[PDB]
Amino acid sequence: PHRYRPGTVALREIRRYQKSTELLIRKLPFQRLVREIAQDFKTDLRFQSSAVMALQEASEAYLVALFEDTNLCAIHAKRVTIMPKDIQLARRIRGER
Amino acid sequence: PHRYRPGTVALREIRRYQKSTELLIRKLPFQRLVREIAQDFKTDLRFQSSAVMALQEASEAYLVALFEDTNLCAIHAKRVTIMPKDIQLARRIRGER
Amino acid sequence: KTRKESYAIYVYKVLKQVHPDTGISSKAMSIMNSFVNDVFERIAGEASRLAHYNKRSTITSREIQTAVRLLLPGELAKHAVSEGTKAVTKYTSAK
Amino acid sequence: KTRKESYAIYVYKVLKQVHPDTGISSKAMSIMNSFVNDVFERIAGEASRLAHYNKRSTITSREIQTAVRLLLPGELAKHAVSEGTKAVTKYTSAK
Amino acid sequence: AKTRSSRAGLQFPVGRVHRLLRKGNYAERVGAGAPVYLAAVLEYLTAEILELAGNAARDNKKTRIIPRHLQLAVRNDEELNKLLGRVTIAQGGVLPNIQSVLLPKK
Amino acid sequence: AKTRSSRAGLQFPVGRVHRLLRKGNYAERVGAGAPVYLAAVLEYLTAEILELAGNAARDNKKTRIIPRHLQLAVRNDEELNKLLGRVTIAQGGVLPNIQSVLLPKK
Amino acid sequence: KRHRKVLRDNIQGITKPAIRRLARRGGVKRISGLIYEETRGVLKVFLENVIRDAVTYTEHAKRKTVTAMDVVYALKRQGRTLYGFGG
Amino acid sequence: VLRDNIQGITKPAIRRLARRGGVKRISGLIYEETRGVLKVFLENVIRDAVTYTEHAKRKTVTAMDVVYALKRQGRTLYGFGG
DNA sequence: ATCAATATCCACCTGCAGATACTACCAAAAGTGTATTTGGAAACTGCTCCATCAATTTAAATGTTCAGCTGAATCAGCTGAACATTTAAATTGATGGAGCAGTTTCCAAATACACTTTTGGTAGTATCTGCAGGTGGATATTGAT
DNA sequence: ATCAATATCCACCTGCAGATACTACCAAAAGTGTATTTGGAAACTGCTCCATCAATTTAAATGTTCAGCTGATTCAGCTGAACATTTAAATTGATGGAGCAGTTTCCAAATACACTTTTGGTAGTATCTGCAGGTGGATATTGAT
Ligand SMILES: [Cl-]
Ligand SMILES: [Cl-]
Ligand SMILES: [Cl-]
Ligand SMILES: [Cl-]
Ligand SMILES: [Mn+2]
Ligand SMILES: [Mn+2]
Ligand SMILES: [Mn+2]
Ligand SMILES: [Mn+2]
Ligand SMILES: [Mn+2]
Ligand SMILES: [Mn+2]
Ligand SMILES: [Mn+2]
Ligand SMILES: [Mn+2]
Ligand SMILES: [Mn+2]
Ligand SMILES: [Mn+2]
Ligand SMILES: [Mn+2]
Ligand SMILES: [Mn+2]
Ligand SMILES: [Mn+2]
Ligand SMILES: [Mn+2]
Ligand SMILES: [Mn+2]
Ligand SMILES: [Mn+2]
Ligand SMILES: [Mn+2]
Repeated sequence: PHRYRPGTVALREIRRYQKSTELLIRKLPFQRLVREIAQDFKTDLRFQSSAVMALQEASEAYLVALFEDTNLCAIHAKRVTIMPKDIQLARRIRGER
Repeated sequence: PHRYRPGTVALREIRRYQKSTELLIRKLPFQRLVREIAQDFKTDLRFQSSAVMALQEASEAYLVALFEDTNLCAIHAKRVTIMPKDIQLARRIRGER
Repeated sequence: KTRKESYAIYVYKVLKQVHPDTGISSKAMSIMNSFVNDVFERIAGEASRLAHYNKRSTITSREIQTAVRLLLPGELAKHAVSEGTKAVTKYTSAK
Repeated sequence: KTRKESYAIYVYKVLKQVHPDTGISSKAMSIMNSFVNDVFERIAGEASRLAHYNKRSTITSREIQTAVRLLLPGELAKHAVSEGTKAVTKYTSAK
Repeated sequence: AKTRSSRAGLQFPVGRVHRLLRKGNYAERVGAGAPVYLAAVLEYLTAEILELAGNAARDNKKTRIIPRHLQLAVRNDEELNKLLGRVTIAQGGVLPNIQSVLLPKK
Repeated sequence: AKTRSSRAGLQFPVGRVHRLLRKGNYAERVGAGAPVYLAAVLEYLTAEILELAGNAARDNKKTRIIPRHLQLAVRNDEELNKLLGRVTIAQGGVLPNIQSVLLPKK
Repeated sequence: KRHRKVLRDNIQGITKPAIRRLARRGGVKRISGLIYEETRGVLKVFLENVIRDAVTYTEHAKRKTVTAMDVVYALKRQGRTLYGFGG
Repeated sequence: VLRDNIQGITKPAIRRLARRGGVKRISGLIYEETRGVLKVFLENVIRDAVTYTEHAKRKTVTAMDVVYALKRQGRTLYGFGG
């Protein structure tokens, strides 16, 4: 059988998703998360379905650009693997923590 | 002929400058820089004294805070010495680059 | 010659209540004056948006209150709201 | 029966000037409508503060012009200033 | 019976812009040239993005501009990228960009 | 002839706050209680900072609050630090803080 | 309604491959095992902050439905302006 | 003995700022890097301050011009009016 | 450099979700036209506070000597990638029911506006006083041996 | 360990830069009296948003194998820290004049209000088309050998 070497399929994935624009998290799970969190603030809320889509577009863009910053933090440490400490440096320099 | 180890006088300066609040660039050289830069936007400008001081408080606050982030970047790479690449990383994550 | 208005006297009044034997430098007072103006502007601007978002012509204490909750961190908001309400109740119940 | 205005029809005219054979999706148009509203509020916001700072009660094309220079980066500021000045000059003399 | 936009030579609505400047409570008074100047700026900015976005569509063999083309327009242009530096364009994706060290071999 | 500040039980000027809200173009109309409410909040936050700043003066063996004491007050407090996270206090300095990896090997 | 459902642990509905796809779009080649829980915690913080402000606009308007505009205004408040949803 | 105005921001002064920022050890290349960063910072803020001055038809940059410029740059400064 | 496995590119074709097209349309604005009110540009000016320059205190530059940090090199242990197969969730497109926004019309309560009196707040000016910085002496930290 | 070089600490002292306090206007509050303007209340009926279930589609989880990345370890060379000595620049305190800011003027321009006209939005079907998502098959790229 044929096998791609570790890193080859990952690079293929980067090209593919950097080329496309669809949301990468399934819709129903993200919607339950939004509902749960918001229920904890205020019971008996409804959501316009576009309110949830707006939250998902914002959330994914937030996370994509945080991973870019995290990636730069890993590479700064002479690694290719992102670690929680890369995310934490990124958020600290951003003034999020 | 007594002599302090590399780093002992550095640590002492840190404690010394973290305790005080005085501006750390001399006033005149800063004033000249400000005037030189303003001249490229509009010629023959005057400056209120407190305007130069405002610019200096701001610029010095900016650089101190950037030096903190830069230090966290050097430390992230397992170093104790700040390099231009640390400044550059700090600025890129801040969205200044 | 022109009058230059400032929160200085009221900041000083409040300082006397809180630390009767403590004074304050010129520069610190100027800092406190920027603080009050900045916070005024932030709260007023948010209250303004809220009114416009809701097609209302008036900034009422309710817009202020929601503005305080959007802008102030948790516990700060809680005590600010209760001070705000306290002062409004006191003021209305005044003959 | 509800009414809601947008800049859609004007965005489409401009599009027809620059790319006669190119359409635009409804989601793209929505982005363009947010874009215009966002830049309107930013310029008008800057123009507001600018007037306040100078004790003016009037927002004139001179405030709009300074707000454009504060807000827009270099080359876009230069060209937006011309187009604005040009449209004001023409508006005065056409009438 | 002339529109102020046609008088000013603009496609963007001068009357509308004047009214929005009134309703937004930006100042007590709004001068007559204010909404002409601002309408002109808004029109110029949308012409600038639509030109680049139409080109991006063409580079991708499409007659219809989608948000992806809008985002390629913005992020490939230094000045528009800075103007919209804190703005998220829904369904825009990102620019292709893989760091050097991540590529294989040496 | 009694001030609205005294009526509301405040040190901060409800009258001045009212004026500043009118002439600030925040909205067409301003309700009676808005300035009372806003004055109260402003007074409250002033008291909060002055308390802690006063305390920092005390610990440093001083009776006059300077900018340094304001900075110490604000930045040693999680909530004030957050509200003023993008503010610079002139002549404030910084908090003493040395990263532990920089400390000599005890 | 014959009842009402109880929401628990919905954050785990954000799977490891979904998080991996987001990292790929972000340009990430290799991912440590602990990233997935770290990211879940960052996303939860982000949503709490934005949902909190959106719900505040909703309540202020005396509504029981969170609108897209409530979310848009909340995102703008946080310097996360979003285009394509009504402002 | 010419030398540009930027070089008037000396190595020792930059060293001091780094110390307040908690820095122990400093590479030789930092000093030029820092001068470059300060120049960009000053350009960005001064341009805006001069823009307020010109708008007010003044020949003097006021502290308020600088304060306003800092604010709109997201660097609010307290202690200088406003 | 050679083969083959598996991915990728690009080509044409074709149903249709979504976009362009009227047609009525109507109405909510935008425009037009006097009639009233005023903001701020202008010009004149007085006097703060800004720039220039000639007095001392303070710092920067420079050379030299070496401690110890950074970067290179090497490698083993094991984490995280690739991928086949199994297992689970989401998606899609029904349908129905209630619960809530949303358009509409009433005036009672609220805030604007105007004008008249009566301060609290400010600038000026006149005292008071925290504490910066200097000195002395005791003892702590650091680093050599 | 001891021994000494230097940094750091505390107590006390004192004159003066920078506080507080006292005063005399008066701009702007507060009061007082009509003059609009508003945004629930109550009563609409009418969609979106929520729920459920079945059929179909897409993704997640798991098991297994091992490539290659991370982090540990070790070390030597170079570069930045420390510091003495040499050199330069900044700080300070002293004086004309630019120009900011204060005042008074008036007309060009902005508000107001009241008919008159038109362009923008949507609603109802009407018509149509760019392209997603399905097919080719020719053209790469990767990795085993
Ligand atoms: Cl980690
Ligand atoms: Cl470097
Ligand atoms: Cl109110
Ligand atoms: Cl104008
Ligand atoms: Mn819950
Ligand atoms: Mn039950
Ligand atoms: Mn006037
Ligand atoms: Mn190393
Ligand atoms: Mn493993
Ligand atoms: Mn009095
Ligand atoms: Mn002392
Ligand atoms: Mn001594
Ligand atoms: Mn002692
Ligand atoms: Mn004095
Ligand atoms: Mn060696
Ligand atoms: Mn070596
Ligand atoms: Mn060297
Ligand atoms: Mn003159
Ligand atoms: Mn029409
Ligand atoms: Mn296709
Ligand atoms: Mn095929």
